[PDB]
Amino acid sequence: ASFDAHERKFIVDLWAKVDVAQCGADALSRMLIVYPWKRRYFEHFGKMCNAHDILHNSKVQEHGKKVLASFGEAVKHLDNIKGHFANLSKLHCEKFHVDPENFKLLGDIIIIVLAAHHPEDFSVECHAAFQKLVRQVAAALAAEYH
Amino acid sequence: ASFDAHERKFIVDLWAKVDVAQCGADALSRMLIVYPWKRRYFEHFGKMCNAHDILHNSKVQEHGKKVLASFGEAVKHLDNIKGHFANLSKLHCEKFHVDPENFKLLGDIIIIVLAAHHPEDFSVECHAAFQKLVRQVAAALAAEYH
Amino acid sequence: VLSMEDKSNVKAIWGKASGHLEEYGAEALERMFCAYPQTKIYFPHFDMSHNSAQIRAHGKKVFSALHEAVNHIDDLPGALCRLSELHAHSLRVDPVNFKFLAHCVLVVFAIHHPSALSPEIHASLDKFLCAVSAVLTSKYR
Amino acid sequence: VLSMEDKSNVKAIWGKASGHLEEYGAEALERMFCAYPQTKIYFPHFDMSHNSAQIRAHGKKVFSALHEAVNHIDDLPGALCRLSELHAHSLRVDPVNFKFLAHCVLVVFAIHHPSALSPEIHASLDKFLCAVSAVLTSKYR
Ligand code: HEM
Ligand code: HEM
Ligand code: HEM
Ligand code: HEM
Repeated sequence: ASFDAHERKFIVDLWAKVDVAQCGADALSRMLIVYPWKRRYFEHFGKMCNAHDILHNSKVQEHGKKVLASFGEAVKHLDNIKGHFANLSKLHCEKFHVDPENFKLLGDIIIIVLAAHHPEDFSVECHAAFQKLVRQVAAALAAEYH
Repeated sequence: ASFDAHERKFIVDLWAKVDVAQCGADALSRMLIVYPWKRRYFEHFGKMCNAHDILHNSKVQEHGKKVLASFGEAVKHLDNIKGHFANLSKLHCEKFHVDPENFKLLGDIIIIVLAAHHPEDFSVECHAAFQKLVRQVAAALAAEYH
Repeated sequence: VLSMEDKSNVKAIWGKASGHLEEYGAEALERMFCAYPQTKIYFPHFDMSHNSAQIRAHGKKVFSALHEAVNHIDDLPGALCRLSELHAHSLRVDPVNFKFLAHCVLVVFAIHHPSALSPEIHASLDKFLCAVSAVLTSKYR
Repeated sequence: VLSMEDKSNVKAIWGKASGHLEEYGAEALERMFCAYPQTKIYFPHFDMSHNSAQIRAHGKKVFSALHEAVNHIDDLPGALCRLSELHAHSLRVDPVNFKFLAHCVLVVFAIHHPSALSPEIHASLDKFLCAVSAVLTSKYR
């Protein structure tokens, strides 16, 4: 479903306040601490044997910045989410072999990271607009698993 | 995703051979025998205490014909599934209070009923086109739960 | 299932919920209703307005049940049997909805206690809510 | 979990699969790969052509494992431990994929044995496959 003008104002106005470098590093560290098995997809980043290693691993920190920077391009393409992420869907399927069920779990972690960093902006209605965005980005990333 | 011409030919050519009255009664009876709790939504149909009752209940038989007749209108609106089922989504939400996760389970039963009735048409590739149709009809029926 | 570190992590974050069971419980239901509006099919009788008396009263009940589960974290199947039969048989609430609420509960803690809900505590609290969700689901099938 | 009627229903439908474990197993994997192509991420090494030697060999293995589970239907946790650790730890296969395969297994029986897979037998076989899926998932979390 397309974003109404109310949804569009919540998303666009909060994303202007987000520190994308910090929140992305936070979300990827949380994904690898809350789901420790998924480290399998990132073993080439080196030391990740426990939460302290993960939080000080710089390859994890930089990967998190790029992932959330990529998610943040959805805010400029709210009417074309499926079409914007088609190349990146195909790479997660054919190259990284990542189960498309995992896109929802990272999306749910991003919502928690945003809630913690912006407690007064993340109202019930702001949260609902962001959950709709994470649902659509997850679906778009799952869409070229042919 | 839109149906390609190959998908469209599988769906359109098999649906011309379907006995909608028989297959619908079969699918609703199977839904109430495989998931016996869902009888809660249909108690006004009367006797449903066991599988023999369900298979001889005429209100179940007729309801099954109408449900599969409704699903069969998707075959005429393959480019507009979401828009065709919007009124029927809103009725399942506001009137029948049905959890939208259940639309996938009936869709999976419809695939089994079709496989059993048309064993030589229901090829690996025909099955894949039908699973894509049941996925889209389920999503369209879940879409007006506001 | 839960480690001794998970159990102590969970008892620590939950002590911050003490004194705010109605407030935190009410906000987590308001978040579930707005972000996952399909969940309103189970509450056809409720006023769904903000800080509705019925939402306040249900929020207090859910969070009190979670408070008792933290106290009996060693035997969740025995602490939650009465609720397990209510959810899985009388209301027949589908398993996916429990995931939606556990997520709204994690957002409420993150909003009110950002620093307390560290990545390690987040990991433990997610694990505890999944376990609570599985006892309320164990007889739904 | 499974009733004595479910167990005898399951042993009856499965006797029709006898002599066709490679054929039925191969068709159920071909159906999963085509109807749920996301499942191909787990099999990057396989030739995915029809009646590929690798698909035939894996189809025989999955159906043989299900044959042993029907024989040990009273204690599925003990019959499937070796596979449980392989799936839930070494391959870390997500729980939703098990549902996709159990559905492709029900379609293969429906195609080859339409009359045998009556609504009551369908109900029992769905229940057995969910139980098998849960033993292969029990340590994934
Ligand atoms: C919000 C969802 C996601 C977004 C927007 C996202 C975005 C990205 C981006 C932009 C890249 C870099 C592509 C390149 O420049 O080559 C990437 C790589 C990768 N992603 Fe994701 N991703 C997401 C979710 C996930 C999830 C859930 C997993 C696994 C659990 C995952 C695993 C990977 C892996 C393994 C790589 C390759 C890393 C490397 O070798 O450098 N992604 N993703
Ligand atoms: C393929 C998916 C589905 C389709 C196309 C479908 C279609 C229909 C149709 C056409 C009606 C009649 C509407 C009217 O004329 O007033 C209806 C009613 C109903 N449906 Fe569905 N339905 C589907 C799935 C389900 C599921 C999964 C459930 C519950 C488990 C369900 C429960 C109901 C109930 C309770 C009614 C009202 C019955 C009555 O009082 O007569 N539906 N549906
Ligand atoms: C952490 C998970 C949950 C806990 C601890 C929980 C706890 C409770 C409790 C304590 C009650 C009241 C029981 C009583 O008054 O005797 C209850 C009732 C209820 N719960 Fe839940 N619940 C949970 C999840 C859910 C979810 C996910 C749904 C639906 C989306 C749900 C729907 C209901 C409903 C409909 C009632 C009856 C409401 C009423 O009319 O008062 N519950 N639950
Ligand atoms: C009824 C459910 C299942 C059963 C009984 C089953 C059984 C088996 C068996 C017997 C093996 C071979 C173990 C061995 O060779 O020692 C195996 C391997 C495997 N299974 Fe499954 N399996 C099931 C479901 C699934 C699903 C849903 C997936 C993925 C979508 C999956 C992916 C795999 C993979 C990737 C392997 C390793 C494949 C290889 O390279 O040979 N399995 N499973």
